[PDB]
Amino acid sequence: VQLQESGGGLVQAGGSLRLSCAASERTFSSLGMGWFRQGPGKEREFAAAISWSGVSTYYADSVKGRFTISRDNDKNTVYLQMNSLKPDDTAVYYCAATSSWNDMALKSAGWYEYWGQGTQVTVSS
Amino acid sequence: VQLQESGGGLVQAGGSLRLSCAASERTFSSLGMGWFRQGPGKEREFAAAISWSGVSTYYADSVKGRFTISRDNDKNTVYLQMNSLKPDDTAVYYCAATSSWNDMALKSAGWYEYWGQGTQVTVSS
Amino acid sequence: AAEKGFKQAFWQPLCQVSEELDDQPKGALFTLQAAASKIQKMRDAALRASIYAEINHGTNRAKAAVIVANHYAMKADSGLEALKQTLSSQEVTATATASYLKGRIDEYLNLLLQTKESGTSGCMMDTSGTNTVTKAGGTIGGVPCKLQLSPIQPKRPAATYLGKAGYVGLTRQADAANNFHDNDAECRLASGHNTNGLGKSGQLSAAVTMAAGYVTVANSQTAVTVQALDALQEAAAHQPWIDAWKAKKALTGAETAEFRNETAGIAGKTGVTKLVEEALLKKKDSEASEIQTELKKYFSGHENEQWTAIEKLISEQPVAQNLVGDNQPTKLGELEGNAKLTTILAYYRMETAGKFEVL
Amino acid sequence: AAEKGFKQAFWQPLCQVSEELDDQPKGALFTLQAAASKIQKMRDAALRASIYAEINHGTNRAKAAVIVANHYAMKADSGLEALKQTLSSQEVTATATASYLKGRIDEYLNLLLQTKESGTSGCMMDTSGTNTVTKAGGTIGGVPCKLQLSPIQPKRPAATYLGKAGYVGLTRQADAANNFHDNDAECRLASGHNTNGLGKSGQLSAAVTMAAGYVTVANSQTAVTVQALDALQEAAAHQPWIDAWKAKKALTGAETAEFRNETAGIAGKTGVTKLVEEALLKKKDSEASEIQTELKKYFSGHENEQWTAIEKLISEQPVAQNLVGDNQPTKLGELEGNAKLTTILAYYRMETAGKFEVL
Ligand SMILES: *[C@@H]1O[C@H](CO)[C@@H](O[C@@H]2O[C@H](CO)[C@@H](O[C@@H]3O[C@H](CO)[C@@H](O)[C@H](O)[C@@H]3O)[C@H](O)[C@H]2NC(C)=O)[C@H](O)[C@H]1NC(C)=O
Ligand SMILES: *[C@@H]1O[C@H](CO)[C@@H](O[C@@H]2O[C@H](CO)[C@@H](O[C@@H]3O[C@H](CO)[C@@H](O)[C@H](O)[C@@H]3O)[C@H](O)[C@H]2NC(C)=O)[C@H](O)[C@H]1NC(C)=O
Repeated sequence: VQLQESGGGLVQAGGSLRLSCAASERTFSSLGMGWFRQGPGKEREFAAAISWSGVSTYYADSVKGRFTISRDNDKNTVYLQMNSLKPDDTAVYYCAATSSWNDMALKSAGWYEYWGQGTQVTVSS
Repeated sequence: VQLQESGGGLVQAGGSLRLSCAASERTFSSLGMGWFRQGPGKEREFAAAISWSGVSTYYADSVKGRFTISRDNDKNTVYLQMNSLKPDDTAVYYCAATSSWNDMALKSAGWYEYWGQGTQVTVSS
Repeated sequence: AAEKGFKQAFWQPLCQVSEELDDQPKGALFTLQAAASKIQKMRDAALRASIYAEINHGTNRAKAAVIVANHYAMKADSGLEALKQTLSSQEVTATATASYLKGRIDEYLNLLLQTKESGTSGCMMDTSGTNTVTKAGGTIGGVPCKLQLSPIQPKRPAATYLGKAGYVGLTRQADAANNFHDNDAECRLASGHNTNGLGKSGQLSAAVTMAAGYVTVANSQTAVTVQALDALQEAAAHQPWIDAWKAKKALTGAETAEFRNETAGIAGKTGVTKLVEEALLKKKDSEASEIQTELKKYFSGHENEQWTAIEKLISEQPVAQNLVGDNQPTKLGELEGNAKLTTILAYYRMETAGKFEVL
Repeated sequence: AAEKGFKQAFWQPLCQVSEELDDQPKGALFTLQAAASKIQKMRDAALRASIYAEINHGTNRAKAAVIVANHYAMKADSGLEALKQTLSSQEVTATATASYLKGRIDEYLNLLLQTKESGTSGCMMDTSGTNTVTKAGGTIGGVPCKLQLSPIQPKRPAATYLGKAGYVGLTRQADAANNFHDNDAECRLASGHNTNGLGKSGQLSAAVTMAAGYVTVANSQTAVTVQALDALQEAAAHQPWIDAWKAKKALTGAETAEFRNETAGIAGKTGVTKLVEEALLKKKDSEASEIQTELKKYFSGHENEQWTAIEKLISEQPVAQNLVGDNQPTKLGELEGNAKLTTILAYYRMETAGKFEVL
C-alpha cells in the first residue's frame, strides 16, 4: 500500500484547491482515509477523515464548512476539496490510511499505518 | 452450538422420512451442514452435505437420487428428505456442522466440529 | 587433646552440609523445568483462547477470548524473558557454587576418612573417639555422607543446614581441644608441627586452612580453629562458603509473578487495560471507569468470576477431529501441548483467511 | 625420589584441568541464554508474520504469512520443549559435575600449596624442584591456577584439556619417582609411610587416593601412581573424573534443529505440509506434487527464495504508531521483543474481530 498526494501548490487567499490521494491497490476500499497538515514550525494536526465505508466524515474545527473530504473506491482515491483558503492554511498536507474500521481511529494520526509523503500548500495574502 | 435431530423412527420399505436438525444459534448460517449414518456393526459414513451458503449439495452414491438435503437459515435447520427407503438404510443418522466454508470439508466426518446425538432410522421389509 | 584425630562432633556437621549441597543441582533442574513447564501452560491457555477466537469470529465472546489470549501470551513471553535474564544465571550459579564447595568439603573429608593407622587410631573418629569410622552404604559412623555427586533428578532442596542465615550447624567452637580432637588418635593432618603433624624436619612455615578455609591447622602444637558460619554477611579466606550461601539465598524459583496466574479483577490483569484502551477505546489513557464499562460488554462483568466463565467457554469448544488424531479428545480444554495447539490454530487462521476472501 | 614433594610436571596438568572446568558453568549459562534467545527470535518472527496476516486479511500473501507464522511458532514451541526436556538437565549436569571435580582438585592442590617447610622444601615445587611455588595473581609457578570458582559470565568453554577423548594432559606416567617427585623436598603428603609420610607411629593402614582418586599414595616407601585419563571409557575410584567428562561430551548446545532456521524447500519446512494438507487440500495424505502446486498459489513458487520473499514483505509492513511508542520504528522488521509484538498482534486480532461483526 502506497499513497501519493497531488494537487498542492501555491494559491491566493480566498482561492480553492482540490487535493487528491491515490492508493496503489484496491485495498483502499477497506481503509479509512484521513488528511493531516503540518504548518511551518508547528506540529502535525488532524484536518479531515472519512470512514472506510464513506458513511461518515470528520473535520477539524478550523476547517469545518470550508473543507470537504470524499472518496471514490473505483479510483482508489480520496479527495480534499479546500475552499476559502487563508494564509494560516499554509502547511504540508499528508494523506493517510488506517486499517481500522472504528471511526474513533480516524481523528488521531497514531492509528494510521500508511502515510503519503506530503504535499506543500502555500497560501499568500 | 448444539444440534438436535428429529423425525427418525420406524418406516416400511419404500416409505419416506424427513429428518430435521435444528441448531441452537443463528451461527447456523455460517456452518456447512452434513448428515452421516452408522449402520449396525458398520462404521459411520457420509450421506449428504450442503455448503454453508446452500449453493452446493453432495450425496453419497448409495443415496443419490433418493435423498435431498436442504437448509433454512431463518429456522437454523437442515433437512434430509429420504425417499424410497430400503432395509439397508437402517442406521443411526447424525447431523453435523463444520465451521469450514471449503466444500471439500463436507465429505469427511473429520472436518466437522459439531455433532448431534444421532437418531435411529429403522426400515423393515 | 591438640594434634589428635577428629571426633564426630567435628566432621558430622560437614557431612550434613555436603549432603545438602548435593541437592542444589536437583533444585536447579527442578526450577528450570518448572519455569519451562509453567510457560508452556501459559502458552497452551493462550493458544486455546486464540483458537476459540478464530472459530467464533464476530461474537462478544470471541473478543473476550482475544483479551484472554493476549493475557496468557504475555505471561508466557514474560516467563521466558525471566528464565533468560534471571533464573538461568541464578540456577547455574547456585549449582556451581554449591557443587564447588561440596567438592572442597568432600576431598577434605575423604582425606580424613583414609588417613588412619588402625581401627582405633586415625584422623576420622566416632563420637566417643573409640574407633575410626568407615564409609559404607552412603553413611559414615551412622551419618549420611556419600562423599560423591549423586545422580541429578529434580527435587526441591532442603534448607536445614544451609539457609537464609548461614550454615546453621557451623557455630563457634570454644573448646576444640576437647570437643573436636580425640585424646589418643594419631592424625598428622590435625597439626602443622613436625612431631605429631604435617611437618617433616620442622614445622610447616605457616598455618594451613582446609575445606575451603573452614578449619585452620596451626603450625604450633595447638588445637584447630573453625570458622563460625551460622550468621553470614556478604563479603575472604572462606569465600566458597560465602558464595554458596549467597547463591542459594538469591534463588526465587519459578514462583515470581510471571509464572503465577492472576486472580483479581479483570482490568488489572496483565495486558488488559492497554488492549482495551487502544483496541476498543482508541485512547492512550483511560480511567478504570471507562475500562470496566468496556469489559462489561464482553465479559458481562469485570471480576475474576467473569474471567473464569469465559475460560470455561474456551475449554468446552470442540475442534475438528482430523486436526488431532484418529481418536483423541477434541475439546480445547482436553488438549495440551504447545506445538499441537499451534498447528490447530494455524488451520483455523487459514480458514479465517478464506472467509475474508469470500466476505 | 619417592616420598618427596611434587615438581610442576605433576601438578601443572591438574591446574590446567581446574582452570578449564571453571568455564563449564560459563558455557552452561551461555547455552541456556542462547536457547531462550533463539526461541525468542523464532517467536518474534512468528508474531511478525501473524501480524502481517491479521492486517492483510484476504490476500494470497496473508495465507503465505499464516504458513510462515505456523512454521516459526512450531520452531519456538519445539525449542522450549528441548530446553525443558534436554538442555536443562545437560547444562545443570555439566555445571555440577565439572564444579564438583574442580572442588575436589582445588582442595588437593591448595593443600599441596600450603604444606611446605621453607622456600626450598615443600609439597608443591617448581619445574626444576629448586623452590616451592606460591600463588599470586591467578597463577602458581607461572601456571594459571586460581584455585577458585571465578564469576560466572556467559562464554563457550575451551576443550583443550578436557575433550571428547578424555583429559588429554593426564597421561600414563612411567617414572613418577623422577618426573613427579623432587629429589630433596620434604612432603608428608607424598607417602603413607611414617618416616617421611602421613603415618605417625606406623604406616597408614592402606594406600590413600587424592584429587577424586587421581593420585594414589601408597603406605609403603614407593612413588605415587596416577590414573591415565586421556582415553576414557564410560564406567570407579575416580568416578568424578568420568562424570565430568561424560557430562561435557554429551552437551549439544543451542544448536540442534529446533534452534536452527530451515533453508531448503518450502514443502519440507516444519509444519508446512501438514498445514497445507488439512487447511488447503482437506486431505490427510498428499504427494509432494499436490503440496507444491498449492504452495505456488501463495508463494509464487516452492523454494527457499519464495519463502525469503514473503518474509521480506512481512518485515516491511507498518503498524500503527500508537501501538509502539511516541516515536519508535513502526515496520515489523524493525520491532523486536515477544511481549511488545504480542500486544500489537492482539490489537489487530481485535480489529479483525470487529470487521467480522460488520461483515
Ligand atoms: C493459569 O490458568 C489457566 C486457566 O485455568 C490454566 O489453563 C487451564 O489449564 C487446565 C489444566 O491444564 C485445562 O483444563 C483441565 O485440563 C485437562 C487437560 O488439558 C482436562 O483433562 C480437564 O478437562 C480440564 O478442563 C484448562 O483448559 C486450561 N484453561 C484454559 C482456558 O486454557 C493455566 O494452565 C494456568 N497456568 C499455570 C502456569 O498454571
Ligand atoms: C530465523 O530467520 C528469520 C527470518 O530471517 C529471522 O527473523 C528475522 O530476524 C531479523 C533479525 O532479527 C529481522 O530483521 C532485521 O532486524 C532488525 C531489528 O529487528 C532491523 O533493524 C533490520 O531492519 C532487519 O530487517 C527480521 O525482520 C526477521 N524476519 C522476520 C520475517 O520476522 C529469525 O530471527 C531467525 N531465527 C533465529 C533463531 O535466528
